[PDB]
Amino acid sequence: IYNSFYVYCKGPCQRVQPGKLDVQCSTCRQATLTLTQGPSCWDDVLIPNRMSGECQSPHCPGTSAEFFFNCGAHPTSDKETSVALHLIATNSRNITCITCTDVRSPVLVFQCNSRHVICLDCFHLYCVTRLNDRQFVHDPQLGYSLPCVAGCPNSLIKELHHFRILGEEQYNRYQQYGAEECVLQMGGVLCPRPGCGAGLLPEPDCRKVTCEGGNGLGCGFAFCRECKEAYHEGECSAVFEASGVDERAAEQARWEAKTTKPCPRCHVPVEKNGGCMHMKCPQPQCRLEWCWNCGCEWNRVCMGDHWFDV
Amino acid sequence: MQIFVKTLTGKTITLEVEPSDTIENVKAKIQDKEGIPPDQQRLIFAGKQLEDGRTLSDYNIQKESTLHLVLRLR
Ligand SMILES: [Zn+2]
Ligand SMILES: [Zn+2]
Ligand SMILES: [Zn+2]
Ligand SMILES: [Zn+2]
Ligand SMILES: [Zn+2]
Ligand SMILES: [Zn+2]
Ligand SMILES: [Zn+2]
Ligand SMILES: [Zn+2]
Repeated sequence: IYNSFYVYCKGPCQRVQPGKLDVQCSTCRQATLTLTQGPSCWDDVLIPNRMSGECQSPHCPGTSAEFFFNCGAHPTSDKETSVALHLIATNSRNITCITCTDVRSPVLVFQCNSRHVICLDCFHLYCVTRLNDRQFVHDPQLGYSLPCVAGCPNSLIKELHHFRILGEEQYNRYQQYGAEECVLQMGGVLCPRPGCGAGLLPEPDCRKVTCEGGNGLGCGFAFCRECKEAYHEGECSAVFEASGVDERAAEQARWEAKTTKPCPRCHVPVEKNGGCMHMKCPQPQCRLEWCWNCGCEWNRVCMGDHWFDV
Repeated sequence: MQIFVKTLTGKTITLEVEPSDTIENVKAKIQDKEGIPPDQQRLIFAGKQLEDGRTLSDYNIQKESTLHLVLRLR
């Protein structure tokens, strides 16, 4: 099976799995929207109202396509959607990993200018070590993320669901660490009482902070913002004694570092559109719909598994 | 769908929401459940503070997912 799309299944699977793409009319919300042409890239499926066509349902003037992803490891309730991870790709280009230099699949492709690629095993390691060391980066607009391993500029992962690679317990830890980091960057504080750690955003010019709330919300500890001990009027007395990528590999691990198949019906040759695997024969007397990848007539399987490639 | 709102303590509030629900609406439902006025609430997803005029779907927050609640002390 050729899978173009990876999702996170949150039960039954509870893991990153091959995904199935599907489309519905945005108005009637039925699988009635036939597209003029298939999606060719991730923007086509992720940005609302980007793609258009015709609702086959007659009691509907719908024209706009709504794309959604389901897990590919089992049948799903029609509305049992999973989050797509648009950075993950099948390694159809045989690109080496920036860290381990192996040709693995699937891979993650960073949105740096170089489009550096890392295998999902090395991405996991990156995430775990950086989460354990609290070296994830906080951006006020993007949240708790990681950049390209090469440290390229403007390369923080935007879709934070990619951190689902970490697994359920570690994902929760990531979100916990992210919240704490968000608080601290806002000039807030965490309650220092063991078993609490409540996030508090007090006035910037206040030294006494109370862990406010009832027995449900807060613990009532009043602390000094400076030393993080209980509030006091003196100087702070607490003392804390501090105990305490290769360039060649990076060059090769770039995503952008023959292709003629005859049409099954009319046999006029065609080269790939790059992305869309859904061919509609451009010859006016044929117009056979077929899959580039499989050389077969178009079907729901090719649709779900590899409507487009990267 | 359900979202879980958690304090950094681990205390969990269960809400029934829709993707189209605003963060302000989420705060209203928190007010109703815990009696925290919306003004005193700050909601965070994956390290990002959520804006009141944005929807859950704007942040791609999925069913069963968890928002972190932090308190604004004035
Ligand atoms: Zn699944
Ligand atoms: Zn329709
Ligand atoms: Zn890079
Ligand atoms: Zn690797
Ligand atoms: Zn506390
Ligand atoms: Zn102090
Ligand atoms: Zn043809
Ligand atoms: Zn196919």
